[PDB]
Amino acid sequence: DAGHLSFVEEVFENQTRLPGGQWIYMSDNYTDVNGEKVLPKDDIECPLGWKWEDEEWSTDLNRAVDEQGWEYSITIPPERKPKHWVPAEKMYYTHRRRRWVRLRRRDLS
Repeated sequence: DAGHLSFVEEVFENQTRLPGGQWIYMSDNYTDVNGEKVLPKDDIECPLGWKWEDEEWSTDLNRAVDEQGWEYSITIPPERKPKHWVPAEKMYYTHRRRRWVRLRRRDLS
């Protein structure tokens, strides 16, 4: 009854392609919201003292994503990376990502 802290981990699965081409995996390929590498979701461990509450990672289709959980972008060059993501695939989009989440908890007592 001391309660627990909760935290939802969030990581992004990234893919790219050439216009009109097939999607493939980035070098990093898992990152956070802004582009920094993290490990593949399935290899991600809780910090010391925490445990997973959700049995599985999940991807939330109520967000602005397509029916498989992807949002899409393109780099608009003055910029160095994608900045604005959208739910619909268009043939000239070169980047896409899928947001995966999983709840963990830490008991206070």
